[PDB]
Amino acid sequence: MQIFVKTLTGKTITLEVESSDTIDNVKSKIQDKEGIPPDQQRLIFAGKQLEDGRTLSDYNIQKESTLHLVLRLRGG
Amino acid sequence: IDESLYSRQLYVLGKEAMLKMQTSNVLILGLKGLGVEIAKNVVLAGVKSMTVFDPEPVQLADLSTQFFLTEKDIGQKRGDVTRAKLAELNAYVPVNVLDSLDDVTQLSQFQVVVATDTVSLEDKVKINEFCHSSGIRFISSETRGLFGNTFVDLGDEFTVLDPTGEEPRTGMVSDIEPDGTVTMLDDNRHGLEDGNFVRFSEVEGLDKLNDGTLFKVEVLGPFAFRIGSVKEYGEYKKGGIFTEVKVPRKISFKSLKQQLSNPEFVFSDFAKFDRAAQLHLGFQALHQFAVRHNGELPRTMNDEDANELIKLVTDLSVQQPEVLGEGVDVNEDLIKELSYQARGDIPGVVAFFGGLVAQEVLKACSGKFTPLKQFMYFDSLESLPDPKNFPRNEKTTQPVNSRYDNQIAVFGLDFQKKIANSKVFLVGSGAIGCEMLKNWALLGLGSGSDGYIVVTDMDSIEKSNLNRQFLFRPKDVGKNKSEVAAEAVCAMNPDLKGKINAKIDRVGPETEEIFNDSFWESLDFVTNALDNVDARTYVDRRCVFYRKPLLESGTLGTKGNTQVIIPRLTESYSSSRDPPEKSIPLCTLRSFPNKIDHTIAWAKSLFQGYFTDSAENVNMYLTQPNFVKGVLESISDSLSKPHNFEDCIKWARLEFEKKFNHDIKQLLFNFPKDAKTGEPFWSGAKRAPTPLEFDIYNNDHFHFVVAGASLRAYNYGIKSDKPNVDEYKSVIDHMIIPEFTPNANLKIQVNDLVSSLPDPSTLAGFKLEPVDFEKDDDTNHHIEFITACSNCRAQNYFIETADRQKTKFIAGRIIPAIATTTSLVTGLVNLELYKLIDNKTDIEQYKNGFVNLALPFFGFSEPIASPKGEYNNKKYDKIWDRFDIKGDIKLSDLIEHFEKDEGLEITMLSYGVSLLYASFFPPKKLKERLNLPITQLVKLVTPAHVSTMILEICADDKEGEDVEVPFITIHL
Ligand SMILES: *NS(=O)(=O)OC[C@H]1C[C@@H](Nc2ccnc3cc(-c4cccc(SC(F)(F)F)c4)nn23)[C@H](O)[C@@H]1O
Repeated sequence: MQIFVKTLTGKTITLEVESSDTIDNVKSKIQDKEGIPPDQQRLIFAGKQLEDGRTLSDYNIQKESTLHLVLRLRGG
Repeated sequence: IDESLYSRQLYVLGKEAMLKMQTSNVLILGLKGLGVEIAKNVVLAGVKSMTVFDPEPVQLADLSTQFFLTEKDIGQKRGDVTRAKLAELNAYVPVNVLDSLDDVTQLSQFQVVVATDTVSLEDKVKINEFCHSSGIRFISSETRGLFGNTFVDLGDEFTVLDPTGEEPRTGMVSDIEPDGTVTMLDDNRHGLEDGNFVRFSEVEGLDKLNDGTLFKVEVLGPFAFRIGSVKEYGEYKKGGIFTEVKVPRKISFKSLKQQLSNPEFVFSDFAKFDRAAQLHLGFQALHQFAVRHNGELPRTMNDEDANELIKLVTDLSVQQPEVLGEGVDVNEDLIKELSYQARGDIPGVVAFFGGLVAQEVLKACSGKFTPLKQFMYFDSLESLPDPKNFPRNEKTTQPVNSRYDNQIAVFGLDFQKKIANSKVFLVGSGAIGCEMLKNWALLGLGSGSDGYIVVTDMDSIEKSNLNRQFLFRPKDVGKNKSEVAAEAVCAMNPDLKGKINAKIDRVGPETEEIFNDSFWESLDFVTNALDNVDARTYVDRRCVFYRKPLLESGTLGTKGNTQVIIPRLTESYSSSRDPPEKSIPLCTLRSFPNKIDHTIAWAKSLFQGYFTDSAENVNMYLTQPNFVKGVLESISDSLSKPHNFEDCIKWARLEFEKKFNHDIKQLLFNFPKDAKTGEPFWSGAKRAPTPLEFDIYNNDHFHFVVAGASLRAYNYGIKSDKPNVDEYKSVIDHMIIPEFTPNANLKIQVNDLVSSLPDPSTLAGFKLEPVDFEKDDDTNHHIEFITACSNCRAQNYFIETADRQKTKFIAGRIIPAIATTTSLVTGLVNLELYKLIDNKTDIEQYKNGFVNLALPFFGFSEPIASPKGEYNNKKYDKIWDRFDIKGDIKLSDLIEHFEKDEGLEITMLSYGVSLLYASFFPPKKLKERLNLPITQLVKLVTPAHVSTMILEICADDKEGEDVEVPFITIHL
């Protein structure tokens, strides 16, 4: 299935994934496409942050779902 | 555009947007908390004029969120009272009161009309229709307790000039095939997305491809994209730089009337997407209720009125069938809470929408960023305390004739009193700090007999701060941030008099005597208001150590985030990593720049060397007997010496020759323009430079000398001080410029004597004045030098030159910042703060927030639970647990204690960077160590203030294997 990742800058990334893929594996696919090391990725979906060792289906991530790649900002 | 006021905001919006905003007249209807908050952010940002309309009399309950109202204003008109206080925010912005809006045709004078919660739905429809049909931008917003909405209608044809505000992508090209497949140089990522547009420069063999023509991008992996056929353009030879171009987008908005029946939503929270359509009917039902009950909203906590609102929503879903869609029921419980809270006026919610709506105003003026299209609904129902702890009914939520009545309306009297009795520490008194303190003033947080606020900041108020730190005025420049902010919020809410301790101390390892065990232990929680990652890490480690909740937040232009850290529940701030700042290769800096960032960093280092380090090294050489390879050469140059300003000019002219002519010739001697590796040496990132021939009519050449001379004159105490070209010519024209002679024995890296010095005896009393880099003083020549110096090197390497504003951004390391995002994220922090007050232990109630107002995007996620671990089947919290050890224990006893109590063999013991014990140590080292108390053991390897010592350990479990274990705290 196809899912989408939107960055905080507005960029959309398209990923081919299976329901049973781990979050670690989705992050590896993001690293290939974007260069961001998995440890620096914060993915959020439907009020949850996606953690390693769980699967997409654990978070009810469906086909055509959008995940948000988000950031922490330093200014204040 | 006044750079000295608008500096930080200019980096968010750009000159063109701010020029357009400065032609825009804005009208705001309604000046309760929501209207004043929007007005504050808009006035600070700088529009042509601000007009406010609110002829309603001030009542006590208005002060819940209206921070410009005082108890003495009661009876007077909201508009009139607020106008004078708004005017103070930005002297460049005229603030007027509209006395009546009898004629809807008066609206013709304005570019943007904002209707707040004082305007009926009926009137909003009429006003919107006038605006839409006349080409006037219309925005509305209303907040009702923990709920809120906004509607944007920018008319039939609105042009977005820049959808995101992100820096355009650029990159180096190594190939363009005839089908238009563009390959990136080496491992450079293009970062482009399908449907982006690029233009080209320096693509040899395809000539007209470089004329500014735009090409649509089809992405084929991270190192390639296609632009379609290029056969007709020629054949690709070498080189090339793509630059992303943002194309204009025409967008169409529907009128409020059409959008009431068929709304288009942006979601605030995807976990709650279903609620948006429910609240859309809810908010409409509230207006219908007010129509039926002589202008009155539902009674607070009233079950009878709630049932009427539910019936109103049920009836409206029939009239508006496309809102909920087929088979979807009225969410009765949600509508019930809306009715229950309708009269509420909550600071956090007011701040969230105040920030967001103000940004939408700025978009409507400028065509900068993507407008909200067209409705957004928000709730923060998780902020509600457990009804078991603080019951909500008509008795507990009743007015007690108090400024807090419309907060009591939501939370009840007892919860309100608990807010008052909180003891809090705020680290930082800048943008976030000011917004925080205002919010806390409005809450009456720390005003109760058991409560207080401690705010600390070491910094003073500067002009550029005033654009986003709204508690400060031009009169306050030079005074301390914390002290001024404390006084300003006491004037806003007298309940805080004698309750804020404004300190000027910098939180860090060096002020632990002030911020000691006693100080932290007393606190209920800590709030960050910082601008530095290390500062945040430091505070986070203290909150972990003392087991205190931390409220974290941050901004960068239109981007923002909030994080909650809860003892024994969540991970902390330091538990996760953010992208590090990217490091430029040393060889790229030294010899091979290809971006303005490279020439700026080189110029800044040169600035440092010439005017700071040089002066310091001389001063140390002349006063320090101990003093005695690059350093030595600088001292001799500094001391073999100007007697007047003319000598400083000569020196800078000669530096020009050295840096931008001689050194370049030397590099080209080593690597001629034609040199080859197969391929040419000067390709991709390596751009074949050309030596500069000094031309005083070139602005960069001229200002290098002016600023270099003026700075050298400062070093040597020579009187300095627009510069005249002919005056400088009358020095330079008479100079003999030494010819270049190549050093044959100089190696240049491709990829990443002593008694000549004069006797300090002969130069007694002589001292150099070192320059302290000051980016925000445009008269000191600092940015002038760095800009000119960078630009001359940019000229060497055919890099496009930058102006002073861009150079200052990069060399000054300035964080883009604007009041809109600041007030919004602070609002979100205060909605989490309610959960801390109720001591919520359910992780699913808390929300970390993530925003980008440019898009606009709002997203929330539940915090990550603290990772748990085990040793010898004993479970522990990897963030929150530690081994507490009483007394200055002897090493052997410590080792004994861990074997006996924990079943752990200590394999390694450390204090900071010092290793204290290891299981591989030999008997001789062990004998001098094992019988010492920890302080003495630390003394052997290397203070009275110190009450605790933190130790790190590696350990093996009972079954012999290594095991992750928490730190040790020795209590002395
Ligand atoms: N976002 S803003 O508008 O620029 O306002 C930000 C505030 C934050 C203040 N800084 C501040 C206040 C109180 N204590 C500290 C400590 C530090 C700090 C910074 C860097 C390193 C260290 S040492 C370490 F990391 F803690 F170990 C401490 N900054 N603080 C600013 O003054 C501004 O007003």
